[PDB]
Amino acid sequence: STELTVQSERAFQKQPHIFNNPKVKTSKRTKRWYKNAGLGFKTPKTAIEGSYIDKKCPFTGLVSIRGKILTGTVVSTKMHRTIVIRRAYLHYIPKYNRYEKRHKNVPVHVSPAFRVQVGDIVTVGQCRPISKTVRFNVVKVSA
Amino acid sequence: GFPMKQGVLLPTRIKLLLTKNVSCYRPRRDGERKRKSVRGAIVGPDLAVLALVIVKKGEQELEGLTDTTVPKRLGPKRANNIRKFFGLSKEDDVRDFVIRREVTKGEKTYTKAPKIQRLVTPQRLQRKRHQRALKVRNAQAQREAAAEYAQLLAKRLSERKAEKAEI
Amino acid sequence: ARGPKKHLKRLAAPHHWLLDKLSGCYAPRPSAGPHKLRESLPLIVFLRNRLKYALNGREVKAILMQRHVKVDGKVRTDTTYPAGFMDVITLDATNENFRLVYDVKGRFAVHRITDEEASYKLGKVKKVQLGKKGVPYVVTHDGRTIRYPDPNIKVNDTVKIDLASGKITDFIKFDAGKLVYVTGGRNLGRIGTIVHKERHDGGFDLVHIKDSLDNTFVTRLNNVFVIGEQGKPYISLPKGKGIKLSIAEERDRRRAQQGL
Amino acid sequence: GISRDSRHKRSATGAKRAQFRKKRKFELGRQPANTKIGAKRIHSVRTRGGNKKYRALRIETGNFSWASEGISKKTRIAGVVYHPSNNELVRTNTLTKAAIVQIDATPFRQWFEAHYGQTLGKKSKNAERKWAARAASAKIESSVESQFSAGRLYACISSRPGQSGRCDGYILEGEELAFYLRRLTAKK
Amino acid sequence: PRAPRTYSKTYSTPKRPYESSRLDAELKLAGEFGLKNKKEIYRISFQLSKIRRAARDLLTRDEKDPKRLFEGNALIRRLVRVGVLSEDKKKLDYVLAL
RNA sequence: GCCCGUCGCUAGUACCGAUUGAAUGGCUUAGUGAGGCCUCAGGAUCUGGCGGA
RNA sequence: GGACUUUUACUUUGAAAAAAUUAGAGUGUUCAAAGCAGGCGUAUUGCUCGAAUAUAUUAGCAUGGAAUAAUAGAAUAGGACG
RNA sequence: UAUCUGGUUGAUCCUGCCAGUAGUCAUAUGCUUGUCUCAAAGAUUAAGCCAUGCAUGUCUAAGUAUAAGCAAUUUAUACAGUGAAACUGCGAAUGGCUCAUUAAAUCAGUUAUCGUUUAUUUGAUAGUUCACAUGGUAUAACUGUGGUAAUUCUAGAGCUAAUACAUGCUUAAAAUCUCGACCCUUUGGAAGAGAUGUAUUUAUUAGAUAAAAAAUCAAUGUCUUCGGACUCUUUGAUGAUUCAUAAUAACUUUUCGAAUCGCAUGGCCUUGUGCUGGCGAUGGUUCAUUCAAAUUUCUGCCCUAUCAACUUUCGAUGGUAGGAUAGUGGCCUACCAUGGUUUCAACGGGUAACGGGGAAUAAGGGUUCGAUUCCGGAGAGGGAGCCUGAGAAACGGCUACCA
Ligand SMILES: [Mg+2]
Ligand SMILES: [Mg+2]
Ligand SMILES: [Mg+2]
Ligand SMILES: [Mg+2]
Ligand SMILES: [Mg+2]
Ligand SMILES: [Mg+2]
Ligand SMILES: [Mg+2]
Ligand SMILES: [Mg+2]
Ligand SMILES: [Mg+2]
Ligand SMILES: [Mg+2]
Ligand SMILES: [Mg+2]
Ligand SMILES: [Mg+2]
Ligand SMILES: [Mg+2]
Ligand SMILES: [Mg+2]
Ligand SMILES: [Mg+2]
Ligand SMILES: [Mg+2]
Ligand SMILES: [Mg+2]
Ligand SMILES: [Mg+2]
Ligand SMILES: [Mg+2]
Ligand SMILES: [Mg+2]
Ligand SMILES: [Mg+2]
Ligand SMILES: [Mg+2]
Ligand SMILES: [Mg+2]
Ligand SMILES: [Mg+2]
Ligand SMILES: [Mg+2]
Ligand SMILES: [Mg+2]
Ligand SMILES: [Mg+2]
Ligand SMILES: [Mg+2]
Ligand SMILES: [Mg+2]
Ligand SMILES: [Mg+2]
Ligand SMILES: [Mg+2]
Ligand SMILES: [Mg+2]
Ligand SMILES: [Mg+2]
Ligand SMILES: [Mg+2]
Ligand SMILES: [Mg+2]
Ligand SMILES: [Mg+2]
Ligand SMILES: [Mg+2]
Ligand SMILES: [Mg+2]
Repeated sequence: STELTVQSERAFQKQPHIFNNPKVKTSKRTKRWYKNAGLGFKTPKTAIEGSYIDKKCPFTGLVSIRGKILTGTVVSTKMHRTIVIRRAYLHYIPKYNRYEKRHKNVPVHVSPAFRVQVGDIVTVGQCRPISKTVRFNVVKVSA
Repeated sequence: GFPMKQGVLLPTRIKLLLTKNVSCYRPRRDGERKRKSVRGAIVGPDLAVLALVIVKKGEQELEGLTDTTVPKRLGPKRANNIRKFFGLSKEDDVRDFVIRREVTKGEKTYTKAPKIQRLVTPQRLQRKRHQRALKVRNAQAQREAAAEYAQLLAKRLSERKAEKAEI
Repeated sequence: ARGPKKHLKRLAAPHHWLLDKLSGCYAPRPSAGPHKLRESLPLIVFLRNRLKYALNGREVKAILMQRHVKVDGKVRTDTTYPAGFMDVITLDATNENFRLVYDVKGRFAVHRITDEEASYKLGKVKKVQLGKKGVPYVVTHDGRTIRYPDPNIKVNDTVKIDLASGKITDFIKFDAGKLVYVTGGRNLGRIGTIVHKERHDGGFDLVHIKDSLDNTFVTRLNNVFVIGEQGKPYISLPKGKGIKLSIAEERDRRRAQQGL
Repeated sequence: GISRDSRHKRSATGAKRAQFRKKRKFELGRQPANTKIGAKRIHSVRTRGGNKKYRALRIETGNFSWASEGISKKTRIAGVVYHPSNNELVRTNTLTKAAIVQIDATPFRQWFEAHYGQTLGKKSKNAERKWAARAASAKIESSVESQFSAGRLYACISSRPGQSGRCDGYILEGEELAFYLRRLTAKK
Repeated sequence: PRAPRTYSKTYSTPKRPYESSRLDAELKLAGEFGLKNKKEIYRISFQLSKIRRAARDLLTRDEKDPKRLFEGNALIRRLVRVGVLSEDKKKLDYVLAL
């Protein structure tokens, strides 16, 4: 998201400790910082080329991916910079020896590097609690 | 029997919460503060006993105070304190100046005195010497132990260059 | 629960400790030290259960207060001292020296050693990183840190220590085909020298171990402890040398030595 | 006192959660310092396990650094003119992180003229050599050279005065300064 | 606070309580072996049925299953060890019939 | 032969019911508001020209 | 190390795996419920076996299988390899 | 250890419930009661109320002894043994008891901290601080004068202790940066003036590595063979970082950097109260370990629709910034947005509900129970608040309100 508005907040957005110098001549105009989370998740080129600033982004922001790595179907693109996915499963009831369709809707942060829609399968990795409900972050879109 | 406490400006009784270092309160646990009653600092006919201290002698010697005089139960026990209780110099061997207490147990007229503290004695300087020396000893024991490691890699580059000039 | 729990009820004590059930109501809580609580053994247990040296626990302290016992060096008179795996328990009296090594069943066994062998010990390096004013250090299973180690000394590798001083002499590495000792789960005690490692980036790399009986098994990395070269250990192993005798095998040869 | 827990703050589904395990000291929260300018007065606070924290009230001088020049000098904090969180913070001239302040600026020019000293604004044999080997690195900005005439420079707080006790910052430059410049003017 | 001293009971009881056939048999057995209460008979029936479902359980295991063999030879061994199961009947198919 | 319902006697159970009925617990508006903690002041004394307690 | 990987259910094996409990081995608590002891000589200054095994089974982890049952793929070619 | 039997009819076969029957680590009660072993037990109702007594104190050679204390011995005329009282330190956050609240809570298995605190134990770690033969009062116990019906109440007055309280010296070398008095104009270099322990705060920089090379602007480092060349040059960990670690300019009511104690006492001359020096105790920063803690991922709860819509009044879901925390986070505030759960049962209600290891009942599948010896959680008549501290929202701690 972030819809083409770079400096839209009351406060100035910048990455912490990433200093651009006005004295020197430069063809970048923003020393950018980035990393590869690991585990085989390619840092999307849109993250490195991107103009946005996201503190919660797993590639450009100050957050690490450790713990479970899950996958789910996106169900809600309504909130800004976040989505709700519905991870389905089937619960085994021993007495009847059969299953029942269950589900859970976990919220996860979505960095502006990825552009999603509802109905797309996506992989998210657990991170440090970044909100009241969000505990995961999007790392790769299968769809 | 409620005692008064300075700095209240009250001729009546009140109840306050006291802590350590405060008057009319001896704590019984760590960080323990208990609310107790206290009488004001302004004298009143309700007081049963007033406590006062003389600050100037009068015209006639009092019944038993200006006449009588009692001595200080203890004497200086810290070396520099004896020095300044007798206006002594810093080299007069105070151990001879520590006042004794002649006492008896029958014909056991013994003389006991306090263990003067903070005195400069051989053992004290032995300890200071030992510490001030041990410090520098390790100070460079580790500098040498550091150079030996520096050499381990200084000559591990031996193979970083001999396996480069041997293949 | 408001702080540190300083008790240990019975039935909560480690099973490999071999504590009888009805002996009152509590076990001795191991103290804080070099080895993890659930991964150790205290002196009271050693001197009372394993060696039957002291009858009461009251007697154990009387024994220790005379400086008779020393472990890995110094006296260590803490009745609840957490003596752990590979520690060396010397004994001024009786000239005895012991090394703490497991069985194949998983418990610590009494293993006497030479006065010569009592001078050293090993340790699985658990961490290696730079520190104070750039000097690198190593911390291992032991719970001791050694400054200025060799730049080839990586993590998970075993190391030999003098114990007269701190510096290490040799350092075996975690490479395919090196003597190992399983300390974890109940495969703990088995020995067999390496099969291969499954990295599994993210955590819990798994080790494949083949005993020298053509028997395979698997465990997790932090449970394997390299000890040297195939058939060539670096310490005196215990009887049976960890090869997982089957229940039928041990009962068969238990009835083998039949006549007295 | 305050509790930073989530027993309250009913579940994402909207359900209400009953009170269990009444408040403990580890879930504690304390009052803000709401630090103001002048008459430096700081108070220690016993955080978890000792670890004193310095709650700063009434702070007047701070360490501010010129980033483009790699220098840091201490100056007297003059005032606050912008805060993204609350306009009331600027009105009361309170000191918190991210606050935009104005500083004396005389030290940061005393050093410049002890430094190249090329009369920014508007004679020793050994000094001229460095001045010459320093020149061509003296023109700085059509937006930071101007504030010296005002004798007050725009800086941004980077410390947590209610936590560290110190109130440090860095002078504003480049596009960060451009952002706050349009903010200040377009606002007032 | 202290370990629970384990316990267990050694006597089961017939569901039908007034089966005259089984009652008469039971009595003659008691009066023959010198028993005092019929429950010393109920008891023996208890351990018997226990051994029987312990064996019959293994009897459906794939013949020569490791634990089947270990506990099978163990059971027959202790039974001959006491002298109830004949030495010719040492392959456990006769234990269902003790 | 069987058998149904009103009506009448004894006993029991539950229902509806004026009393804007009563009681016990869980929340909670509004109003009043103890206490400790933080903070602006204070300054009995008590000592370090201008700071501290 | 680099570059890239359609998604699932199922089943196998294994690790992780507290003790007591339970199933269960050994041992003759005088028997037994129990307990984890005990058994051996030179019983004069010691010899010696133990304190098993099983069990967790839903979920997560690891691994083999590719039947069964789903999902996706090239049709306005905006396909596939180069 | 896969079983049934009595009761609808004149008789019959069914459906079907009742009754029979067996067991219960399942309570009570009735009658009866000799031995061994074993030995639970005020849970259920009333987390209702409690007389009394007891349940937390603690000293080593090794912090403090002038008891006007015992003991007298014994090199000890400073102290020296033994030691009440009192200070200091530590502990009193473990233990034990109960199951009231608690239904996505707790708990269980499985995860996370690259998301923090961590007494202690254990291992490492400090030449740097500008009277040193060692700096300061102000106090208990004690003495003595007192009050009160009354308590582990205490006041006024006079002494004296320290590892309490409050301070304040020190140490090699070395190298690197800054200024730079002079001198002389060049390619430019110099006497010597300061600075530079660690810890806090901020800004900047290093921290390489996906296979190979050049040109140039601004500075500018060693070696000159004065065209010039610049020469092999070093790199830690993770899957993963701004990590470990390091450098630069500064900041701090300025953390630590031994004014401590026991047992011995010796060398070594240039004989200075010189210089030295053995074992081991308490402490002390920072890192590590261990005992922890705090949060934390995935999935799993009993009955209920005569509960279908629920969540933002007064945070409900997210963003930004800040504040607060030990630290992540609507934990809290400001601004902005309008999100979030639900028939795959949300939300609400009920529970004679703490969860679990587990118990009972033996064809199997199941059914039913767990207050209760182990683990976890919660609480101490009900709430809230807080001091001490490493650790308590503690209650055999305090403060307030209600009873
Ligand atoms: Mg950087
Ligand atoms: Mg929105
Ligand atoms: Mg002293
Ligand atoms: Mg202990
Ligand atoms: Mg009325
Ligand atoms: Mg405030
Ligand atoms: Mg009838
Ligand atoms: Mg009939
Ligand atoms: Mg008839
Ligand atoms: Mg019935
Ligand atoms: Mg009970
Ligand atoms: Mg009760
Ligand atoms: Mg004495
Ligand atoms: Mg004497
Ligand atoms: Mg407790
Ligand atoms: Mg919890
Ligand atoms: Mg004073
Ligand atoms: Mg590197
Ligand atoms: Mg960088
Ligand atoms: Mg860092
Ligand atoms: Mg001498
Ligand atoms: Mg209803
Ligand atoms: Mg409907
Ligand atoms: Mg926010
Ligand atoms: Mg709305
Ligand atoms: Mg329903
Ligand atoms: Mg209840
Ligand atoms: Mg049924
Ligand atoms: Mg329970
Ligand atoms: Mg239950
Ligand atoms: Mg109950
Ligand atoms: Mg409990
Ligand atoms: Mg509590
Ligand atoms: Mg009560
Ligand atoms: Mg209430
Ligand atoms: Mg309380
Ligand atoms: Mg009590
Ligand atoms: Mg208590």
